[PDB]
Amino acid sequence: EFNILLATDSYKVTHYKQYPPNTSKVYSYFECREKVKYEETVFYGLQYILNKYLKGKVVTKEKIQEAKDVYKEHFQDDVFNEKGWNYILEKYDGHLPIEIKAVPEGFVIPRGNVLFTVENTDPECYWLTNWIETILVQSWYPITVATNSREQKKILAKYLLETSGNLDGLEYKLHDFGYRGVSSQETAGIGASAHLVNFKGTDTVAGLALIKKYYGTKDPVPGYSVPAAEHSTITAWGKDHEKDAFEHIVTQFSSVPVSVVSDSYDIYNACEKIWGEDLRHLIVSRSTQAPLIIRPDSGNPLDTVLKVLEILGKKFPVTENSKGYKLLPPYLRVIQGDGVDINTLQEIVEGMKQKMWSIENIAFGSGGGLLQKLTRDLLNCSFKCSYVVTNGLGINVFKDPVADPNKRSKKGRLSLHRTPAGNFVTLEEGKGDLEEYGQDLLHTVFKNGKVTKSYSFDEIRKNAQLNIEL
Amino acid sequence: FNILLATDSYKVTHYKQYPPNTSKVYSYFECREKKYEETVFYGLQYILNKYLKGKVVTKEKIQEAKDVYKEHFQDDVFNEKGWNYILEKYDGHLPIEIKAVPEGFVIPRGNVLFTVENTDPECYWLTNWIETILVQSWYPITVATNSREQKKILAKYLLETSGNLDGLEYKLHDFGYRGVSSQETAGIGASAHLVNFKGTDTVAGLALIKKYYGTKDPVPGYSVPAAEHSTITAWGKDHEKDAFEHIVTQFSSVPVSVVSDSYDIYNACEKIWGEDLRHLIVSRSTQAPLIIRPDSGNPLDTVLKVLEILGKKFPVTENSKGYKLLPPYLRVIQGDGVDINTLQEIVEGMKQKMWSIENIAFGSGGGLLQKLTRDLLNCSFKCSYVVTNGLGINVFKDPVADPNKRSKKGRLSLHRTPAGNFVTLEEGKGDLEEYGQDLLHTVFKNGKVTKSYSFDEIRKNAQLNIELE
Ligand SMILES: NC(=O)c1cccnc1
Ligand SMILES: NC(=O)c1cccnc1
Ligand SMILES: [Cl-]
Ligand SMILES: [Cl-]
Ligand SMILES: [Cl-]
Repeated sequence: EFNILLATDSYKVTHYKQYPPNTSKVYSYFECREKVKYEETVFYGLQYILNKYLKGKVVTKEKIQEAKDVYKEHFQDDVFNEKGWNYILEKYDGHLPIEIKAVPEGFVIPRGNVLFTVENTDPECYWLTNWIETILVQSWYPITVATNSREQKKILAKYLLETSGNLDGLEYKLHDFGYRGVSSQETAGIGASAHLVNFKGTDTVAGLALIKKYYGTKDPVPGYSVPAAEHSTITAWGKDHEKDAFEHIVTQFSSVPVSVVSDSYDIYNACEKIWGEDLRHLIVSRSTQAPLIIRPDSGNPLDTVLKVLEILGKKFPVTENSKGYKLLPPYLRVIQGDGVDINTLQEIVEGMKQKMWSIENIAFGSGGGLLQKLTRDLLNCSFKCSYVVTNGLGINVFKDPVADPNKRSKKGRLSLHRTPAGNFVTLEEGKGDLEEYGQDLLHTVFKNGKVTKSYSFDEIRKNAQLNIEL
Repeated sequence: FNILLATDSYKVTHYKQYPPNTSKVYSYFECREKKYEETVFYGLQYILNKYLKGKVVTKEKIQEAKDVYKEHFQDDVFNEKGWNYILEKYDGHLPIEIKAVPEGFVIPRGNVLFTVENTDPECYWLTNWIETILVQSWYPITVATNSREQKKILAKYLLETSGNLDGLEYKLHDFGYRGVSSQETAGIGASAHLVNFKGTDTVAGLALIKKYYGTKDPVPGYSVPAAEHSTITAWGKDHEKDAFEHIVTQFSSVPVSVVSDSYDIYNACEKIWGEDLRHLIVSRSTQAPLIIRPDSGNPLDTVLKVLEILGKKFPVTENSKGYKLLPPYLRVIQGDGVDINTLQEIVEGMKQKMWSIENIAFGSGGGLLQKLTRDLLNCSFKCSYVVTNGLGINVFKDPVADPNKRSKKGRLSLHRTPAGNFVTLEEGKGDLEEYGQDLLHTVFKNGKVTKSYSFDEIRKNAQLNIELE
C-alpha cells in the first residue's frame, strides 16, 4: 500500500531540523509563475490527489517503522522524524493536520496567481506543510495537460468558426491517442481525464474510471470512441490484400463511424485508387452518422493532409459551404493522428484554410504531444513558502534570486480576488483582510484529514469553457 | 486494475478486423533506427509482474468492461466471449508467450528487444490487445538510456580531469519526484536512473526495486541532508547567515547540501560561506563536506563564477592532471537547468577553465525523468507474422513517405555476429543456425513469469565500457 512517509523528496525528511526554532506555522502556496504564451491556466487535478493520497488515516505504526528502516539505510544515518510522525498518529488517528484552500476546479486563471495554499493546523506539525510539497506539486501535470488541450481547442474553434460559421463537432476535434506514449498507467488516467475537461473523444480508457471514482458525471461516461483499424489489422491480410482488409473492415462497421489507417504501403494510392475507385461504392452508400474516416499516419503532417484532401476532392463530390470553403461529402472525413502537437495543429489548420478547405473535413489524434511532451517548466508551476510564525510573530517569507527576477516568490498570507474590471488579482501580505476586493476565491478543500469541498466533472467542464463557446 | 480496461479503445474492435481463420498474431518491439545509438533494455519485468501475470480476468472484470464499453462506443462491440474463453479455459491466465533480451542489456538501435505471440489459436486477438501496456516500457528504457548517456559524459570528463572514476555513481542525482506526471511514473523513472547511478531523492524508486527486482544491499540508492528555499527563507532575509550556521551545525558529521541562491548566490559564497562562516567549513571532514548549491541563473556561467569565488576564499590545490581542486570539505552541486545537453556544456566549460570535475556534481529533475518521449528512441511495437488458414505469412508496414517507419518481416531472433555485434534476423532465418542461438529468452508464458533478473544483474549488464576497462 502507498505510504505517505515514503512519498516525499528525500531531503524533506531532514527539513524539520532546519526551520527556525520556535516556528509554529509554515504557510506555502502554488502558482504557475509568470515569465504559444499560455497566459491562463486551467486548475484541475488536486481533488484526485486529495482523495487518493492525503485524506483519512494515512499514518500507521507499521508505516512509521517501514519509513524509519528505509531512511536509516538510505541516509546511512538516523535523521527521520519518528517522534513527529508518531504525534500525528496518536493525536489525530493518523489524519494530517493540514488545511488546503484552492480555487475551484476548472477555473481558468491568468499566470502568476495563487491557485492553492497549504498550512499546518497544529503548531507541532510546522514541518508537515512542505513534506507534502512533492505530492501536491504533481498537480502541475493535470493542470498542464488541461491547459494545453484547451489552447488547442481555442485554435480549432477559431478556424472552425472562420471556415464553417459554427462550432459543431468541436468537442470531437482532438482525440486522445496517448495511452501507449505516456510513462505509466497512473499517468495515462490522470492525463486522459485532464484532456476530457475540454473534449469528448478518447482512446485512453484509463481516464474514464478515474473520472468516475474521483469526480463524477451525470452521463454514464465522460468520453467516447469509434471503431478504428491499426496497422496490424491491415497488414495481417498481406501486402497484396490491402483492399480486402479495407473492404472487410468497413463492412464490419457499416452503421457506425469507422476510422481506417490508410498509409501501410502508399497512402496516396489508397486514397485515389482503393477508396477512390475500387471501394468507392462502399463509401458513398454510408450514412452521415457513420462516415468512413481516412487516417494517414506518416509523412509531413501538413503536406500529407493537403495531398489527401486534394486526392479525395477529385474522386468524391465536393461542395462549397456558405463561407466559401470546400467540404467533402458527409460520409467521408479525415483524421490526422501522426505528429500532432499544438504547433503542428496550428500549421495544419492554417494550411487548410489557405487552400480553401473547411476545418469541418478534419479531426486530429494526438498521443505523446497531448499527454507526454509536457514538463513542469511549461507553465512554471511552483510551490513556495510565503509566511511563517516564529516566536508567535508572523513574518513574510520569499526568495528573490539575483540572477533570475522571474523566480521571485510572493510574500505573506495570500488571497485571490476578482478585480473591478473582472480580471484576477492575488493580494499579498494579508491585504485580503482589508476587504477592498470582495470575497477570496480560494475555498477550503481539505482540513484535518477530510476533503471539505468537492466538484463534479460536469462543473469542472462548465468552468473551463471557452469564451467563444460562451 | 482491470486489464480489460487497460488498452487503447480501438483495440476492443480489432478482433473483428483480422483475416478470418487467423490462429496466430506475432509482434515485436524495437527502438527504431532514425545520437542514442544504443539502448538499455529495462522495465519489462515490472510490467509482467504488476499487470500481466496470474489470474488477470474475472467474471466481475468482464462485466465491468462490458458495461463501460457499451457506453463508450454507444454500441456492443466488446469481445465478451473471447475474454470468457480465457477465464474458463485458463483460469483467467493470459495465453501469451513473451521472449525478451535480458534486462540491463545494452543493444544498438533497430534490433528486436522482445516478441509477443498467442499460445492458443482462439486468442489471436490478445497479442495486440496488450500492445498498449507493453509499449509503456519505452519509458524505463528511455530514462535508463538517457541516464547512461549522461554517465558516459561524466566519466569522460572525470577521467580526463582527475585520472580516475572515483565518485562517478554519485555525480548525477535524481531531483525529479515533483516534476514527473504521477507517483507511479516517479517510481519507474527513479528505478531506471538507479540502473546507472546511486544518488536519488525520488524515494519511490527504492520500493519498486525491492518489490520487483531486488538487490543484495538493503537499498539501491542513497541521499544526504539538504536544504530547500523554505528552510533558508523562513529565517527572514536578514538572517540567511543564521540559517546556514544552524543547518551546517545540525548536520556537522555528514555531507550537507545548502541551497545558496535565495537572495544572492555570489554574496553567499564570497561573504557568508567565504568569510562569516568559513571557520565552520574548514573544520569539516572529507566524509562530511559542505556542498554549496546554486539554483538559478545561466547554469554554466553560475557554476564558473561560484568556483572562481570559492577558489579565492578557500585553499585550492592542483591535482596530478593539472586541474584545480577545492579542499575536500567543500563541493558544489548544480541542480537547476540540468539535462544531457547542459551537463555536457558545464563539464566542458569547467575543463576549459582548468577546474576538475571532482569539484562538481549535478542534480536533474524534469530533464532526467519527464522531458522524454516515446519518439526519442522511436520505440515501436508491430505485427511481423501471422498464421491464417494454417499458413504463415510475413507481414510488415512500409509507408511511402517514411522509410524509417518500415517494420521487420516474419519471425525474428537476436544473434551475435562473428565480430561480436548484434544482428536481428528476419523471416525465420535464425532457424538456419548460421548465427548461433537466439539471445532472446522466454520471460512470460501462459500467465507465469518464466525468467527474471535481479537489480544487481541489471546494473552489471548496463555498465559502461570505460568502467569495464
Ligand atoms: N483510434 C486510433 O486510431 C488510435 C488510438 C491510439 C493510438 N493510435 C491510434
Ligand atoms: N536534494 C535536493 O537538493 C533536491 C531534491 C529534489 C528537488 N530539488 C532539490
Ligand atoms: Cl497504527
Ligand atoms: Cl495505429
Ligand atoms: Cl529546493
